[PDB]
Amino acid sequence: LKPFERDISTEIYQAGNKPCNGVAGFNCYFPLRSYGFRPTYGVGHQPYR
Amino acid sequence: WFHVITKRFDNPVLPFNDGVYFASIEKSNIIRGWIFGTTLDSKT
Repeated sequence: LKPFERDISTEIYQAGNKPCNGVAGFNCYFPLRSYGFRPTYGVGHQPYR
Repeated sequence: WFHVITKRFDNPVLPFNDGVYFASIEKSNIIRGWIFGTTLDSKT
């Protein structure tokens, strides 16, 4: 992190020591993930603004 | 110091370390504007 850092990175990162170069496979966890925001759990999982 | 008259027209992509002092003794009103970038390819 950094003071006033904007992180909208969407390109695959090099995990471990296996260059991906656009394969999104092993050692290539794609940097994005999305929520499971369903009204199922309690307060510990529901959204706030 | 750059003088514009080869074509004698230097405009290379210069570093930006902590700020810049820029001066122009001009007449052709060729002052327009400037790029600023870090990755040039949407990293940021």
